[PDB]
Amino acid sequence: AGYDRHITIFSPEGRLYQVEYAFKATNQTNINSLAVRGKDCTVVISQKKVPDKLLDPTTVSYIFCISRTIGMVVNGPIPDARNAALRAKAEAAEFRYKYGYDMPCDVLAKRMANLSQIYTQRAYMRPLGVILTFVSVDEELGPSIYKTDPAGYYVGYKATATGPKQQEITTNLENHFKKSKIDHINEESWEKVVEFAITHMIDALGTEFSKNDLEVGVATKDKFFTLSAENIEERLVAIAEQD
Amino acid sequence: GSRRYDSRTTIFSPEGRLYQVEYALESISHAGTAIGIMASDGIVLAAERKVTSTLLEQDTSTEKLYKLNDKIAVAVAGLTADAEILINTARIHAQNYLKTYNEDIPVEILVRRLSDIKQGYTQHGGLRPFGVSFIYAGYDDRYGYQLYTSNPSGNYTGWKAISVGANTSAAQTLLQMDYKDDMKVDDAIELALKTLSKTTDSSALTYDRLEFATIRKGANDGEVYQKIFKPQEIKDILVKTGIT
Amino acid sequence: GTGYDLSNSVFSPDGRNFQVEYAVKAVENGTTSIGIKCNDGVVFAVEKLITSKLLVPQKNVKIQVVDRHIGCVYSGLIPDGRHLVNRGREEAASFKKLYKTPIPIPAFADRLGQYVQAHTLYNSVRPFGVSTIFGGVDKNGAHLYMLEPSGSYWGYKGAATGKGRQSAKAELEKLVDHHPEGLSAREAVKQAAKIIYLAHEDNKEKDFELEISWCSLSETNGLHKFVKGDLLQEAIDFAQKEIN
Amino acid sequence: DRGVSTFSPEGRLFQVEYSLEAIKLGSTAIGIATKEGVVLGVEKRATSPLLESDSIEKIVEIDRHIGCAMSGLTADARSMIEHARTAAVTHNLYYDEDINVESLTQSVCDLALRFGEGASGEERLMSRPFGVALLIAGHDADDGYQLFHAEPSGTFYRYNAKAIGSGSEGAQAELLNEWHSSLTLKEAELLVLKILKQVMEEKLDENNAQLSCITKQDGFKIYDNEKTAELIKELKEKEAAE
Amino acid sequence: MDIILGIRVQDSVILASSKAVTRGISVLKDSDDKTRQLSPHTLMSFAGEAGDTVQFAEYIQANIQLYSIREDYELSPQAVSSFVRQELAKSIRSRRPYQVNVLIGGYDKKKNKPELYQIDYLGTKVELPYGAHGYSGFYTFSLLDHHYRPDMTTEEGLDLLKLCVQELEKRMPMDFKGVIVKIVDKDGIRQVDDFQAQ
Amino acid sequence: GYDRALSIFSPDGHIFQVEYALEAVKRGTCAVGVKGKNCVVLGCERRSTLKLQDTRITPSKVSKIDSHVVLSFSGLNADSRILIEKARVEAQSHRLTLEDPVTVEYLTRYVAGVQQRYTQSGGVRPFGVSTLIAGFDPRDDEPKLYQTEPSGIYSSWSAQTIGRNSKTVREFLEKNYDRKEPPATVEECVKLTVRSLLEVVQTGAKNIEITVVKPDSDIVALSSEEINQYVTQIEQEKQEQ
Amino acid sequence: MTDRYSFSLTTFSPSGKLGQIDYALTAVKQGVTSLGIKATNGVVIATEKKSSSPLAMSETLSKVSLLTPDIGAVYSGMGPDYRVLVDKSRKVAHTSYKRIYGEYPPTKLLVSEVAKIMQEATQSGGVRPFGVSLLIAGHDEFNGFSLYQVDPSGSYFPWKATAIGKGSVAAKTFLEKRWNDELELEDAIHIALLTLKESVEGEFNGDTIELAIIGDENPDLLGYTGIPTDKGPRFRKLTSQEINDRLEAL
Amino acid sequence: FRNNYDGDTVTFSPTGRLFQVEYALEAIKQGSVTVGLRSNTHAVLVALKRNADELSSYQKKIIKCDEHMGLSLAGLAPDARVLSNYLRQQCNYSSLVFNRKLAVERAGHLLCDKAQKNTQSYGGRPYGVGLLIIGYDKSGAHLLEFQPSGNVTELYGTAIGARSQGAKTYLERTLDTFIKIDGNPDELIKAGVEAISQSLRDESLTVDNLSIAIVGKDTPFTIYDGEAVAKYI
Repeated sequence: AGYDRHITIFSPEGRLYQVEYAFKATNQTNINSLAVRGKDCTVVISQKKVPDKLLDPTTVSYIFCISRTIGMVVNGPIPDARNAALRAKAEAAEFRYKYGYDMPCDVLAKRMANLSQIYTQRAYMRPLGVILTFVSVDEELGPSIYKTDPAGYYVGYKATATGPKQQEITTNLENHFKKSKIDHINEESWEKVVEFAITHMIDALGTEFSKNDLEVGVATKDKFFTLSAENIEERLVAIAEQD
Repeated sequence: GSRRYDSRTTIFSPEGRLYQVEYALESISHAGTAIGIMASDGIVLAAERKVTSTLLEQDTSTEKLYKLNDKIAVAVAGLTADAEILINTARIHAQNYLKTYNEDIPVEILVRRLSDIKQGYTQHGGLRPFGVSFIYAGYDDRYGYQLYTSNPSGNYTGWKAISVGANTSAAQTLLQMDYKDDMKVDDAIELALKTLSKTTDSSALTYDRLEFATIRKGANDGEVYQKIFKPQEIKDILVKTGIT
Repeated sequence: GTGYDLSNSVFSPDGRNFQVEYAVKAVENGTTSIGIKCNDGVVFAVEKLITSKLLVPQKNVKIQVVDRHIGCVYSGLIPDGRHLVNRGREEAASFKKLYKTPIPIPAFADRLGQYVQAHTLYNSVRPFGVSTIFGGVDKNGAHLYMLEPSGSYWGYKGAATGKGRQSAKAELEKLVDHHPEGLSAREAVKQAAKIIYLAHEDNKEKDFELEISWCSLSETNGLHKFVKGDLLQEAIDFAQKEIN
Repeated sequence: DRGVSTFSPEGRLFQVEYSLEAIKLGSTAIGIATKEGVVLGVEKRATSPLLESDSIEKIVEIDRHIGCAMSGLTADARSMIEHARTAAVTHNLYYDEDINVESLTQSVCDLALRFGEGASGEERLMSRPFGVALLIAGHDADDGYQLFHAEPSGTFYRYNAKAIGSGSEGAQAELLNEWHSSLTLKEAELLVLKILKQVMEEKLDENNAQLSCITKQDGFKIYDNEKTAELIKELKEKEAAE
Repeated sequence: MDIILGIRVQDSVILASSKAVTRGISVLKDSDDKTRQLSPHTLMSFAGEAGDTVQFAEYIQANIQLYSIREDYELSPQAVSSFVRQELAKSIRSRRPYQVNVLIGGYDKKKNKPELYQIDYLGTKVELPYGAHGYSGFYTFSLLDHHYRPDMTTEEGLDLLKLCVQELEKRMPMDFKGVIVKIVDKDGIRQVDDFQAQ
Repeated sequence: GYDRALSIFSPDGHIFQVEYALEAVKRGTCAVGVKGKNCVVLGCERRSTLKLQDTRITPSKVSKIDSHVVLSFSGLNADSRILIEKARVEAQSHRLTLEDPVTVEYLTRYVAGVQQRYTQSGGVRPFGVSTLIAGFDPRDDEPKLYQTEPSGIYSSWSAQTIGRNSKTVREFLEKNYDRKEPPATVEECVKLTVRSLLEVVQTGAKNIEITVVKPDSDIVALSSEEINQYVTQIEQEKQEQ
Repeated sequence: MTDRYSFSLTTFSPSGKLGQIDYALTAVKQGVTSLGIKATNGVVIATEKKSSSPLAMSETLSKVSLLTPDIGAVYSGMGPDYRVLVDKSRKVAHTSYKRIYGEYPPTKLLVSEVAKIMQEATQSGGVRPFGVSLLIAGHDEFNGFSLYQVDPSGSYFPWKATAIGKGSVAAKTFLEKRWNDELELEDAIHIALLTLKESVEGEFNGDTIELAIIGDENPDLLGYTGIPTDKGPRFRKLTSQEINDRLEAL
Repeated sequence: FRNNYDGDTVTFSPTGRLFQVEYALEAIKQGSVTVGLRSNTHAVLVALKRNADELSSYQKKIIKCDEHMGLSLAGLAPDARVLSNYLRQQCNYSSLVFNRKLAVERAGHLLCDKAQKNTQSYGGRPYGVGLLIIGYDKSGAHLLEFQPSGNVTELYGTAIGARSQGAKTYLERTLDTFIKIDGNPDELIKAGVEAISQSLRDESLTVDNLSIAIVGKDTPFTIYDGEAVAKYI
């Protein structure tokens, strides 16, 4: 009876506790990330925290290059995050091979969401304690943000945030769009969209960032890449000469 | 390991009873009542549709009476979905037999095969049994009209009149009270409706809450005919028998 | 409720996997071992408790090589360690067979990563009872890694695990601060011998045996090799000298 | 629940130990080895006077030079006997010679621990250990007459004499004092008959007890009732003699 | 090939089957009975590949007897022949097909009529007044096309067969060593022990 | 896939699933078998929890495995079908390869083996059935009667009974059956059988069926009257005292 | 590894209840309301697009899906469970029917296939039942228009009109009042909107409501011309604009 | 505590322990004593054979794996048969495929890995027996100690089983002495019998009770039992 809390079967309330506890794990890394869409780009920002001095800062990341065009930022423990990244890469490579074209951001998201739904229904597979945000500039849909969770749920966003202080970032972004009345950062360059992203990350979290406190991934027509500490520093400088 | 979450659906109780079968039977006892009555010139199958609504489409509905063959039909009492899984395999078994021997399958062979499938879920596999009881009405040239019944345990028996589902105790007593070996299809039709009429947990017994079927050998022909009554047809036979 | 810690892949109400956490306990209860990244290679050292005079000295080697350019050392349940290295070897052989080039350290780290993470996905298996320090030289530099029972791993400047991980980490941090320019393979070997000696205080009860290995582009040509004879003693002394 | 191949805190396999308990409830079986052959005797123990006692087969032939007596859940012994017969016959086909008694025993014991719900070691498909112990007696050129005790644990011991079943602790004590390196086949026979009589609840007669032996000369033979009846009479007389 | 003949008269089906079993240069046996009783009122004769022949006959026999016991009933001749046809039809597309031709003669106690079924190894089944497998048919079909009559008695049927066997013993190259004749009717299956000179 | 060990040892050395399997047998209708000098008789009782059945079609308790051997049982009806089918198949297979029908001991040894196997195989529960198997070996006139049980144990009996109240009826047979002079007739054998059943059936002409098995596949089941006649003569033996 | 869960996770309790199915139904109860109404010349199914955040693009999430050009589905309960069910339904319509008969399956049979899939998650080893109830609307030549409900148990039933989820009890009562066997498609769409309004708390407009119908053939949605017998799909999702136009006449 | 974490080998206790493995180790301790020691030319195995009754035999405890390798067991005999059989096959493979005698050190690694698999998977059980492996290969005499936990160690000498601690302290003392018994087998054996008797208490090693095995420079692994060991009692 009390085992309806160890495996993914329904509780008398029709709830799946294991899925709820999996959601809890997604904040274990105490990191926050957000994604916004530019005019022709998509930017994902994530806090970067390296406490141990014995660590090689260059190997600490939660942003992944799934394919030439798709980028993925993960909120959750690194092992499950890497499990998810490897699968997404294999899935993206297979799609291109079988269907002849690059797997779209939303399709990869649906696919990973479906895989997640399964861990939610079969008892021998545990859900992964992560939330995946996929981004790209789809050849048909344009700038795209699709996020999937341990429930197998997924949807597209105008912008989104994830992590412990997800709500503050969310309402901040919500307010900005209520104001602009458009569903994207009306900027022509990705550098400025990245600046908008970081700027609002600061406002919402009430915190200042050095070049080593952030991690940035950018998506453009035919390519997704991550910024270097220096590319970011240049970004931080620019925003500083406005405040 | 997994062992921790295994219910062990196929074990004996200290009294030598099979838990799951007993519980599946308990489930069946809350299902709409289904009655089967065998006469000299035919067989009657009647069932009460458990739960209905104004918006339920009764013309396109069928939750209790299914055709397995052109000579065999069943009345269901239990989980509809479970019943459908068994009904479909029963239909296939009947066709395999026909293809092998070029003769329609004898009623008992088919009933035994279905009962055997059920028996399996009882002895191996670790799966829950099917929460279903069937009343088979069929005809073959070796025993003529026949009426059988099978339940979750995989056991089956033959009857002159029988009921499955809710209030079978009351239904059986009433049937054992008015049934007579030399009955006639029409007598049976009436006996069936009267019985359901007195066992129903509902206010009155209307046509929208019934399913009727008969297997007769139309004198003007020489072959066997199955007839799953249509809404209107039930409404009619309902007034005639004096239930209006 | 409770019992969330009796089955491997179960998430506790706070999102943790208690069995992995208990695996860690087995690791912290083990011998201390470290790794130091130098300017063109990496050094591996480990404490080898002398249970008794009966142990043939220098015979029970703990550091293991993978392919020809990777070293692996671990603290915890030794058999689990060997198991993980065997996998790494099959994994490296497979990569070389298809791509011709010997496996890059990062790539190799993930192979061990994924395999270890896989053992936290089902209750039919137990997590690994070892934290593993490994690395080597490749197409673009030296790389040091540490993999936890959860499958978590990162690149390190220096790393330690086992009974005296705190002492070691303290020492490693000093080195990191006092050598922003980078230590040398020659230096790292001595420094490693020292840290093992210092970190041996958390077990000062039993006598031990020192074991070092390294992989340096200049000192070993990029091949993993064990430190023996003169270079070994010279490092042992450097420790024995600074232990007073 | 708990695995069928779990260790107790004392380093024992629950299922094997519990298995031994079932063997304790079995009918008594006794074997005695002498330089003139090995005798195997068992307590039929019918459960009703209407049961045809001679249909109780607790002493079976493995091969002309190997016999077997069982005790415990006897139905569990059929596959063991079948395996033994096949191993003995097979060996002869492959080597044109008799299978050694020890080898045959070792083969039977290899089945023992092949139980579990998926033990990582091969394909042990058998839900539980056997609930029967066996006394394997035979003769071979290299080690002469031999008696082995095969248990569900997979271990087999060689004995000069041995008793298994409900009256074993008692009967084993007897065998301790009675056995000596120079017993004759006849002495061994009476000795088995005697001890069975002490432990059996029923009064031993040629219908609720059965003897058999294996000699290099005539191989394994099960004494017919008449032959044992006389041995019983001869025992009663020697006992009353003092 | 061996001689396998069958003729359905008024109230019975008669089967005649050669007695020779020859391998290479030698007639190994001259009293071979190329038949198996499938049920008290159904008989099957067979000819074909050396070992497949009996293995198939006995396999079919085993199955019919099993059905009889399970159902405490005797399958009709038509039912048994359809079962046999399906077995052969499966076989023809298997790894190593059964190379056996059969004649199934049965008396249908429900219809009270004799029935003769001819089935080749491909699973080709046909119901006939008279049938044959092998080269025999080449001399017997036209012979019977001429002398056969629907309402013939069992005795007339036997004389008709005798006419067939004589033609075969005259024009066929091989010495098939005579035939064993069996009658299948409402009372079962009986063997005419006197055909060596009827 | 499913291979959970359902039949396992308990601390006292018992295998409860096999033990509980026997409890299912005790609950089944009674069955008895007695062997004459030239025959074997099998009698079974007929429950009455529900009466309005079609006797023609309702599966009977005594089943023919082959033309010279029959099998009756006590326990789960559904389970018994499985054992009977396997027995029938083995009977035909044996005739096919040995060119001789099975002996009664052989057929018994086979059924018993199937039962035993289901007591130590993963994923399956033991058969809640006990059987009585009787008949005559090919070309033999000496009657045969065997009994098998859930554990896989089997043995022959001069007479035996299984099922509910088998305790009572066995007592009857133990003090009414003389091995010195077995029912020298088909009649007196059937009588001793009916008498034994009456000790528990409590007046049931339609609640007691009997089947007589003689050498050379001579098997027949008595009708209500034939049986009812024995009951009649029996109740008089009593009143005439 | 290897799924060693080969036993059922849904079993009968002493009372005869199948716990997991009951619980699955409770999940359906917490789900957003959805309904379906059958007219004489069509069927309409609708539900609320309960956006989980104003930053989310509710259009990228369809609760109403096309299964075959003449069949659509909507649901209440666990969205992810529904999504995979739709994938499997679309495929079974091909593998078990179109690839055999060269034509799409009639509504009742496809419903029967879906129901089967759901029944298996109720008995197969190692799984839990699907936590959803579907409403499937469709049309086929010999059966005309139809509406079906499929529950977690695998059971299904034909409806004239009905609602599932959150406020199903109230919604059903409201439908029983307005339904009659003479309703034209537009009438049902109208009644559908009215019923859905009682279940919606906040905004009620073409952007928060998802509604589709099964009606006349849409040759304009076929994609090609030249084949007379091919007139287009009967399934059509209404546009946000088409919904608002009908809301003004609410 | 424990009771909740000792149900199977796939469960860690709150402190990082594997009770099923520890319980298996307990089967060894309950096993009769056996000793092993080597010089530079030979390696010897001395084992105390235990008997059920005075009517039973003293179960063998030494198994030959190849002309240059063998072992002694303490605990579940069947598990020793399995492990030694696997060892016989690995030695065999090495000879047939590479015409190379298997290195004792490699044999130890192979055993460790075979035992490790039964400690991380569900359904299986750890092996319940300890083994002492001796052998002469291309690097001289060797002695290994195998524990069901999968831990294998190379020593100059050691002992396992009941009261093994006695013999072990003796060897840890006699070290400098026997390690030099080169070129003289009888001495190494005697030194072994002396170490083993340091664990006696019940009785004294008799003829059909003592079992010795040796292997070395020019000595194929051979087992001595009975009359063959008389000259050492």
